[PDB]
Amino acid sequence: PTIFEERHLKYISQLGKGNFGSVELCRYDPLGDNTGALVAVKQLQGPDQQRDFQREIQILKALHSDFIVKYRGVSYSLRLVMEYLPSGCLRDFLQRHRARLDASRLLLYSSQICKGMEYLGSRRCVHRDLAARNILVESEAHVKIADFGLAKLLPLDKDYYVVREPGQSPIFWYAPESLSDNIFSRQSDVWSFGVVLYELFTYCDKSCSPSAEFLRMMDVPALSRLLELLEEGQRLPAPPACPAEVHELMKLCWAPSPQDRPSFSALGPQLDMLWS
Ligand SMILES: *C(=N)N[C@H]1CCc2ccc(-c3ncnc4[nH]cc(-c5ccccc5)c34)cc21
Repeated sequence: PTIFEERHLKYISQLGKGNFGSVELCRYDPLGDNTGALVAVKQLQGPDQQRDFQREIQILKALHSDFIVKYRGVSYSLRLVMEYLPSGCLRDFLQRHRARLDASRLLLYSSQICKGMEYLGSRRCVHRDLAARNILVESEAHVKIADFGLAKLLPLDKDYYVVREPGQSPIFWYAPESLSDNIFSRQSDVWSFGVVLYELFTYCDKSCSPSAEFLRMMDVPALSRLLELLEEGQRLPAPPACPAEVHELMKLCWAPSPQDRPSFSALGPQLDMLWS
């Protein structure tokens, strides 16, 4: 079942557009009667790009967690086939359901994302793009981490990596060491996780989003302006009505030095205690 024939993948619509890729909603319909299952299909639109896409497929196929989007297979590598979660990403879900979801529910999502991240860390996988737009909703009480387009495996003898060119992602989720020196690690994923906790507790309201709020708080360019703000110790403010303990955890995720941030394994029990 891990080999999907191209002729049987029926295009429905666009789910997203990446760096040099796209994700489409397709129906895998071998019977041709519209009764087949819906799937999310990623494809490249370059020899390095092809190598990186094959790397992504190999990473996702080797991840088995209730908190990581499921790999289904490949089509010939021409396309990466994943499960489709019709509730879509957490960012939009929170905006739609804000008046229904309480602090307990946000802590449950936080705990699930943390468990997914502890698991990725155990596989020596740096995600590099953790954000509420990349977290999917399986059900009202179950979320999963998605978007492995920038994920990288750490070699056995090195706990970080350096990128030659600065990143192309919206800058507001990057750890200071990534902004300054293009260094990524499981500890920079912890920094981004703190921003995801911020997103959850603001219900992804656009008016106090990481972009809107950092830009408001901010000749010198935006990247350098953000790095200056962060280096001064300025941070995103506690979301409206945020539990104090939750804001304290965000601040720990945003410790200036990566070695001072808590690990996902240390955050996990703290989030579970707050949820209980
Ligand atoms: C929120 N609006 N999230 C969007 C932004 C981009 C994008 C792409 C794909 C999905 C998506 N939705 C449902 N089911 C999915 N299964 C896998 C993916 C996926 C694949 C690659 C990167 C991210 C997400 C799914 C949602 C959104």
